[PDB]
Amino acid sequence: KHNMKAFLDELKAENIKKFLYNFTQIPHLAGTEQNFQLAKQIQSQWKEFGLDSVELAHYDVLLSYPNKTHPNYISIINEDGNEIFNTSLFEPPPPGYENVSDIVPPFSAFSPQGMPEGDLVYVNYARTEDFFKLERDMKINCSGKIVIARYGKVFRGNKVKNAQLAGAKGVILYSDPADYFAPGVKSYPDGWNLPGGGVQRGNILNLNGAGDPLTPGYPANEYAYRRGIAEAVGLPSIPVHPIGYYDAQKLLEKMGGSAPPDSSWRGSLKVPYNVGPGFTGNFSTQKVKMHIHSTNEVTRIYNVIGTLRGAVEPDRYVILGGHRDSWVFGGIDPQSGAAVVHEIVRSFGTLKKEGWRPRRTILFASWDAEEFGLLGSTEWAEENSRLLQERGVAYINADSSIEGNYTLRVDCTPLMYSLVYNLTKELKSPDEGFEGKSLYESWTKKSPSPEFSGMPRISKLGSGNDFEVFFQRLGIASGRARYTKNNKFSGYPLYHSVYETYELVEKFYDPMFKYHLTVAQVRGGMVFELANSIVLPFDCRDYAVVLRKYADKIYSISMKHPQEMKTYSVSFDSLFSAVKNFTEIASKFSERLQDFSNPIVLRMMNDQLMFLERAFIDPLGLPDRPFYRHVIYAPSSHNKYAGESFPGIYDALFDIESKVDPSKAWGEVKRQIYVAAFTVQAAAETLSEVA
Amino acid sequence: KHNMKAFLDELKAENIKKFLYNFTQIPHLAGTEQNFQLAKQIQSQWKEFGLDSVELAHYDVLLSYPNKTHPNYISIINEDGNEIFNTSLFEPPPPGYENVSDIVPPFSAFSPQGMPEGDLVYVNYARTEDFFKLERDMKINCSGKIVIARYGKVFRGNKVKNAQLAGAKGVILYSDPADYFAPGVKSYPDGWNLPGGGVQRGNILNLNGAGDPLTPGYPANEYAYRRGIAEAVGLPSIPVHPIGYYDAQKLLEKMGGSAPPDSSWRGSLKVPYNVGPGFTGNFSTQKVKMHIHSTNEVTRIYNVIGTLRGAVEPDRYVILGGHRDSWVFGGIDPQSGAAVVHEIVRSFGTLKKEGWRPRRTILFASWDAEEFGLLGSTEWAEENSRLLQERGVAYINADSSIEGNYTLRVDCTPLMYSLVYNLTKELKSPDEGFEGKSLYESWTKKSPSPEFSGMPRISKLGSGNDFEVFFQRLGIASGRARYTKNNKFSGYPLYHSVYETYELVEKFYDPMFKYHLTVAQVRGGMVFELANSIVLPFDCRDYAVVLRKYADKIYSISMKHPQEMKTYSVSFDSLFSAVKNFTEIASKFSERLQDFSNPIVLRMMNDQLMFLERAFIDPLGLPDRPFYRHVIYAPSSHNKYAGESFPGIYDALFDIESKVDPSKAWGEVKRQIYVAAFTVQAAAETLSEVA
Ligand SMILES: *[C@@H]1O[C@H](CO)[C@@H](O[C@@H]2O[C@H](CO)[C@@H](O[C@@H]3O[C@H](CO)[C@@H](O)[C@H](O[C@H]4O[C@H](CO)[C@@H](O)[C@H](O)[C@@H]4O)[C@@H]3O)[C@H](O)[C@H]2NC(C)=O)[C@H](O)[C@H]1NC(C)=O
Ligand SMILES: *[C@@H]1O[C@H](CO)[C@@H](O[C@@H]2O[C@H](CO)[C@@H](O[C@@H]3O[C@H](CO)[C@@H](O)[C@H](O[C@H]4O[C@H](CO)[C@@H](O)[C@H](O)[C@@H]4O)[C@@H]3O)[C@H](O)[C@H]2NC(C)=O)[C@H](O)[C@H]1NC(C)=O
Ligand SMILES: *[C@@H]1O[C@H](CO)[C@@H](O[C@@H]2O[C@H](CO)[C@@H](O)[C@H](O)[C@H]2NC(C)=O)[C@H](O)[C@H]1NC(C)=O
Ligand SMILES: *[C@@H]1O[C@H](CO)[C@@H](O[C@@H]2O[C@H](CO)[C@@H](O)[C@H](O)[C@H]2NC(C)=O)[C@H](O)[C@H]1NC(C)=O
Ligand SMILES: *[C@@H]1O[C@H](CO)[C@@H](O[C@@H]2O[C@H](CO)[C@@H](O)[C@H](O)[C@H]2NC(C)=O)[C@H](O)[C@H]1NC(C)=O
Ligand SMILES: *[C@@H]1O[C@H](CO)[C@@H](O[C@@H]2O[C@H](CO)[C@@H](O)[C@H](O)[C@H]2NC(C)=O)[C@H](O)[C@H]1NC(C)=O
Ligand SMILES: *[C@@H]1O[C@H](CO)[C@@H](O[C@@H]2O[C@H](CO)[C@@H](O)[C@H](O)[C@H]2NC(C)=O)[C@H](O)[C@H]1NC(C)=O
Ligand SMILES: *[C@@H]1O[C@H](CO)[C@@H](O[C@@H]2O[C@H](CO)[C@@H](O)[C@H](O)[C@H]2NC(C)=O)[C@H](O)[C@H]1NC(C)=O
Ligand SMILES: *[C@@H]1O[C@H](CO)[C@@H](O)[C@H](O)[C@H]1NC(C)=O
Ligand SMILES: *[C@@H]1O[C@H](CO)[C@@H](O)[C@H](O)[C@H]1NC(C)=O
Ligand SMILES: *[C@@H]1O[C@H](CO)[C@@H](O)[C@H](O)[C@H]1NC(C)=O
Ligand SMILES: *[C@@H]1O[C@H](CO)[C@@H](O)[C@H](O)[C@H]1NC(C)=O
Ligand SMILES: *[C@@H]1O[C@H](CO)[C@@H](O)[C@H](O)[C@H]1NC(C)=O
Ligand SMILES: *[C@@H]1O[C@H](CO)[C@@H](O)[C@H](O)[C@H]1NC(C)=O
Ligand SMILES: N[C@@H](CCC(=O)O)C(=O)O
Ligand SMILES: N[C@@H](CCC(=O)O)C(=O)O
Ligand SMILES: N[C@@H](CC(=O)O)C(=O)O
Ligand SMILES: N[C@@H](CC(=O)O)C(=O)O
Ligand SMILES: [Ca+2]
Ligand SMILES: [Ca+2]
Ligand SMILES: [Cl-]
Ligand SMILES: [Cl-]
Ligand SMILES: [Zn+2]
Ligand SMILES: [Zn+2]
Ligand SMILES: [Zn+2]
Ligand SMILES: [Zn+2]
Repeated sequence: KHNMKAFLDELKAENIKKFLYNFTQIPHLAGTEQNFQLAKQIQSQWKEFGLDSVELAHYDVLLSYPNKTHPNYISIINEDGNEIFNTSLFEPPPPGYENVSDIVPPFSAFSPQGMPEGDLVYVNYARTEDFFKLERDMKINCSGKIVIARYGKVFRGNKVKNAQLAGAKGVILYSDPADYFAPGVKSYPDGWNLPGGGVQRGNILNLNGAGDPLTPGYPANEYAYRRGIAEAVGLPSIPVHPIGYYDAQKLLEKMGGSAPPDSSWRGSLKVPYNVGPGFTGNFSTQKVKMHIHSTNEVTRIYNVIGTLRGAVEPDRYVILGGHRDSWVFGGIDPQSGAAVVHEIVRSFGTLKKEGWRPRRTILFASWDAEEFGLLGSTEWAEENSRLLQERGVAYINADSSIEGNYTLRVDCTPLMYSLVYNLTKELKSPDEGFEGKSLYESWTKKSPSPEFSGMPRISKLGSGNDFEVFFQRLGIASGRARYTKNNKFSGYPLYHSVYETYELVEKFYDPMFKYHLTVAQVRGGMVFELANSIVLPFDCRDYAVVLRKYADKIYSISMKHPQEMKTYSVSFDSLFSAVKNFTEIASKFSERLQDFSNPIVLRMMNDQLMFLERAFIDPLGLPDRPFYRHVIYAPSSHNKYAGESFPGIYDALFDIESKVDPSKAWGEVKRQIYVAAFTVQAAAETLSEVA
Repeated sequence: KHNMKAFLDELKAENIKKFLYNFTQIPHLAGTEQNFQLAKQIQSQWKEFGLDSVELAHYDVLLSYPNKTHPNYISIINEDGNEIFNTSLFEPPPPGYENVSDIVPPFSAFSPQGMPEGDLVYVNYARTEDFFKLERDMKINCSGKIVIARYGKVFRGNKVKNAQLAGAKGVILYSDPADYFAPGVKSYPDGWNLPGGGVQRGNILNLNGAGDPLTPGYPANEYAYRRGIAEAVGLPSIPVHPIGYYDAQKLLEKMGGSAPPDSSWRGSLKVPYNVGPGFTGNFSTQKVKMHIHSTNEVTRIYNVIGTLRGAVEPDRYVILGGHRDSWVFGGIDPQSGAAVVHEIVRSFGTLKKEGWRPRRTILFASWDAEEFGLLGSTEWAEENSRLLQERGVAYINADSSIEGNYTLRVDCTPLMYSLVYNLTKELKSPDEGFEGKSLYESWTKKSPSPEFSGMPRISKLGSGNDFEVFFQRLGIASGRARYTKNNKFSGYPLYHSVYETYELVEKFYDPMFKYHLTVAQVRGGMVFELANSIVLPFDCRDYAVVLRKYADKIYSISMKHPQEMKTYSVSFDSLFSAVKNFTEIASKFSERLQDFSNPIVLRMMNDQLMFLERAFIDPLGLPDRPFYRHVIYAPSSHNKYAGESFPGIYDALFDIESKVDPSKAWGEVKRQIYVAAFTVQAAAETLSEVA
């Protein structure tokens, strides 16, 4: 038989291991020749594997690189202007790679150039609340200071935005052992911890879903009109650079001014974690100087796009997509994901060679430049937006398959919950102590749902990966799944470091490649069901259940201000009414879905299921974020990695007691309630009888 | 048989006559009780006629009415402040209607209140070019003047916008005999001409597709959040009032200052048509004073929505829609259209009673508040946008069926050209001298295509009627057809006057109701084909042909500035490339459409045809006009009634030699070329093989 079991059984841990090794021997930085060569290799193999067509789709997008002959670094400078301490020019390369060329040194992609000199202020994680605590409670002024922040908790682009708005003249990002060194585990290469010389690379843009900073709305094709740099989307206005904890300790140890306000501000280094500004008495005349000479340049990038044409509904697309570009070797990020995609393609191709095709078309993508702002997936979706609009069933992401070895981690639309519960019940758990048990059992035991007793936890989709354009801009049902640790937004210790290698994975994360195999079964299984099930495997009732939970939650936030709700007549009745109607109508649609040989009614009904995620899109977008159009979900305005529910109302209520004109502020809360109630009702009505 | 011939044969001139009489005995002004009663009558009869469901969809929208106890008028005032001449408080009512109550006096809907006093300047038609001629050539300054303009040539809202931007402190609109009095025909009631006391009503908004000024983007439902009046969309900032030519003559006769610049500025009254400012010597101290006390108020409006469920594709919608609200009796506008819709419903219902259903669902609409800004159609489409998005096959408009008795007038998407040529070849001409000939023959003879030798003329869709939201915002293939005169944007003489009655139509326009019947056959026939043809009756090749014509035209406009095109490297090569590709791909799609028993391929192909108009929508909209999203067509920025092709490039090039920063201006031309080439290519690719 050619069924899901046939598909699943053909996947091999040994193949994923071979592919990972193959993808991680040299760096594959976006816009470099080596990453163009890997793209051509993948294109060739996907053809070999049996796909109907495999093309490269290229774009010319803004990237950012250090200057090879003028290196980035930070100094402590004395009053004579002598640089008495300098941060490292590169990470000590790992054993056996000390002669690899073209390892990009640590840098913050898209930093402007500058050489600012000033006094340090330590801002903890540089979160919105950390800056509130500094300015409002401690009365510390960041204007014209160099801010030093530890990595972790939120997307680093939000840190930089926050520092900029606090008036900082530069930002130093560092990895604190508190966040990147697990107690009792050894540093790379003897364990999976971050050494003192390790540094996390990463872009610091605030693109809000725009894609290439120069071409928002349109693909960066060969005739594209580009904004000038001054009008580019999402570039930081102050220099930024990351460092490791050996260098950070040297910068923090001399810090004076005010004590940290509490223990949540102290990391694990042997320093007081004084907030500053500036150094204690003896060193009060010393300053910190940054030297940043990185350049932004328009650079060609290449996506590989593989097609397996559907036998029955070739105009319905199930997409499996993940990126290929890496900061250095990409041992976990992304090649642990890409190796799984490669094996999934191989298995689907094996079935195809025996005469099978999926019912719907499957598209497979190897995205470029994800590390520089989701650029490859976003440009391709801008180019193909009308096709995706009208034909996109689902998008399944495929970055890193592992970030730990503890249990499954799934983020997806409520429309895919039942598909995921059902599939994981049919898969074997790879976990020690659960041999003979289902993945559903071990996942549910290790990651219990807090909201829904007895179920495993499934999180909201945020952003910070390639599903963003498909889900938040276009409204195509999306999901992702990976193995994870027991710090959820911080990354694993070696994240975006030179030390993230094949050996890291083979020695410390997944020696038998059983977690990679489990994740290939989950991702590949989801794609298989989505592409082959006669009725799309979406349960609208799961959306009704979460909508009620999110409505309760947003109402509860507003109800912290009962006087204002009274004064301005702020009612959530419309939103609860719309959610009630969505519940009722979804329940009736489910009955019809059970109760209909008629392919028009079937496809009519499958169209209603497909367009249900689409119904949550508002073509006007969210306030000042035109590329975030989903009304139920958006990346949090304070942390791109986290999803926020009813984001328009949430941002309207955020810090509302601080707004100078409460009448206007509460008016805008009421506007967002109306938009949310309307969109929920309109989405519900897509499920009503069509005539 | 139940075929188109059965449908067509059931339509009766005698029925349309009875319905017109029924719809025109009392005024049906939007937001009044009488128009709510007509809505309920129509709802009842559509049910009686056999539709599956008929509902009222209501909205609470901003309307505008004169103050019943404080009437609008204009004076000439002497230096003592004595009002020595006053304009009329009402039109002399027509014979037999002198005791009808609730005839709204002439007024400009949505004028603000005010009593401005000042000197007159005569601005011809108040077109963009008339103001260029005044300010640039004649050096006349409208700042703080009261402008008097004749009606005609462009939408009156554009006149008012133009006067406002010229700094006028008020606008007087009048009907000149040159534009509203046909030589050798008698005044109402003895002929169809405008009497000296007649006045054209009409709104003066600049909504740019927004709908209700208070709720742009969202339906004005019972929980809607409304903008405050200061932030409302499209309201004029200066008072405006219309008058007839007896009153206009009194205002113009004393005008001094400069002579008219040429004969195109002179109407037919016995006055010099001096441009002013102010009156000649003896009267130099006299001034004009307006008194406007109209109020804007949120008022309930009601659409009637009738459904005839499709037998095979109930989730595909063909819409026949036209308005019901009128300024006074609506003898032509709209009830000549509504009476035709009513008979079309009756005929479709007759077939339904015998067991027939159309293949696709037909929706029938009686829109409210069209006269106040397309409010009823626009709110309903905002409410139902997701359904319309994904299911809307076509919209056929149905305002006035006649505006003359000479020949057919058709405006539609190129996708409907072939449908219209084919249908008109199968219909009998109602024209004297063409008995026994087809409507195609008489139409082609009387209205030859200028662009396409041997074909009849088909015009672009502009706006100023209820198809606007469906076509320019949502991208649903649209069309309209009516009988017309041999002045195309000016209106017929009695347009929006009290004199537009049943008797006007029965006595002077269409005594035998044969033109109404021909138009019922064209509109009803188009709906029938669209709702019943197995393959959607759209020919993508006709789009390819017009796209080339529009590309040539826009390139030719740019080529008036060859030095700048050289200096700024302005190339249209991308747009011509995209049009060439669209031509090639459309030709190949047509072949496949000919060459495929498979309903999935059929519906796959019908979806490609349906979504082809949709592919021209840009979700970012046109510059500062977010509700005009179609990239090929938009209402002209200088005349809402006229369609403009490649509007984004056209507006970028318009008056470009006057821009202060040519580098920036030509940059924006290049941007619009890129947007246009991209959208044309993307539309083409919706017709490629889907996988
Ligand atoms: C969830 O679904 C239900 C449908 O089951 C839907 O109920 C609808 O609610 C609206 C608004 O509350 C009702 O609107 C009424 O409609 C009648 C005409 O049918 C009007 O006469 C009413 O207006 C009068 O009363 C108003 C309210 O006090 C006054 O402000 C107004 O000026 C009038 O005097 C009113 O408009 C509608 O009838 C129902 N439909 C039903 C019950 O079938 C509900 O709106 C849906 N929720 C959302 C968020 O969409
Ligand atoms: C209409 O349809 C045709 C397809 O038939 C389509 O042709 C495409 O044109 C583009 C842009 O002109 C071609 O792009 C080239 O692609 C190759 C890789 O395949 C690149 O190597 C080329 O780039 C080099 O040369 C450039 C131009 O001088 C340099 O600027 C650049 O830096 C590189 O050195 C170039 O990108 C594409 O291959 C074709 N596809 C074909 C012929 O099949 C055309 O674009 C369509 N029109 C529109 C408006 O979309
Ligand atoms: C990764 O695997 C690929 C695919 O086998 C290897 O590329 C092949 O290399 C051989 C030997 O040089 C060539 O003959 C083939 O043409 C290549 N096939 C391709 C590119 O599809 C590649 O060398 C491996 N890389 C590493 C680092 O092991
Ligand atoms: C930090 O790096 C800087 C730059 O290389 C070093 O300063 C340079 O030292 C040389 C030789 O002493 C001088 O000729 C240059 O003028 C210096 N450049 C600048 C910008 O100061 C510095 O010595 C290094 N500091 C440490 C402690 O290693
Ligand atoms: C997940 O599995 C459940 C249990 O098998 C599926 O629910 C059943 O679906 C069939 C077919 O429609 C019904 O006859 C049963 O009554 C359902 N049982 C229930 C609801 O308890 C469910 O459809 C699956 N989810 C998917 C496929 O998305
Ligand atoms: C227009 O025609 C309608 C439909 O026949 C007339 O309305 C009917 O009036 C009769 C007699 O008063 C009532 O018994 C019916 O209930 C009405 N039917 C409806 C409203 O569907 C209406 O009077 C006619 N109007 C004019 C001005 O002739
Ligand atoms: C134009 O209309 C105005 C308003 O009705 C007339 O002016 C009024 O005349 C009466 C009696 O003479 C005065 O008591 C009012 O004070 C006047 N009102 C104003 C605002 O002036 C005027 O007479 C009319 N003019 C003509 C020529 O008919
Ligand atoms: C308008 O009528 C023409 C002529 O009958 C239609 O074109 C024919 O369509 C049939 C069916 O596809 C073909 O076999 C003929 O070869 C066509 N003749 C031509 C192109 O000259 C055309 O399809 C009709 N247009 C519609 C229905 O939109
Ligand atoms: C690298 O640095 C030097 C010194 O400023 C500069 O001249 C060279 O052009 C740089 N390379 C760039 C900016 O790409
Ligand atoms: C912080 O310092 C800057 C620059 O000296 C000053 O202009 C600004 O007002 C200060 N902000 C606060 C909140 O005190
Ligand atoms: C793998 O699992 C073991 C057992 O729980 C654990 O001790 C080890 O830390 C894990 N490795 C990683 C990288 O998480
Ligand atoms: C009509 O005019 C009078 C005089 O200003 C005013 O008091 C009354 O309220 C008006 N009606 C309105 C504004 O609706
Ligand atoms: C027209 O008159 C106004 C008001 O007196 C003046 O401010 C303005 O500059 C004038 N415009 C021109 C173009 O002369
Ligand atoms: C009707 O047609 C006749 C014949 O051409 C023409 O003289 C008359 O003006 C027409 N009536 C109207 C209202 O156009
Ligand atoms: N996944 C990359 C890029 C995320 C983004 O740019 O949104 C990172 O977190 O650094
Ligand atoms: N058809 C009406 C309204 C047009 C509009 O508001 O766009 C008129 O021309 O006056
Ligand atoms: N693993 C994180 C961080 C990254 O990919 O860079 C994510 O999914 O976005
Ligand atoms: N007959 C014109 C004017 C109007 O309807 O008011 C139109 O179609 O828009
Ligand atoms: Ca772009
Ligand atoms: Ca609205
Ligand atoms: Cl992922
Ligand atoms: Cl019309
Ligand atoms: Zn990644
Ligand atoms: Zn990454
Ligand atoms: Zn009308
Ligand atoms: Zn009208």
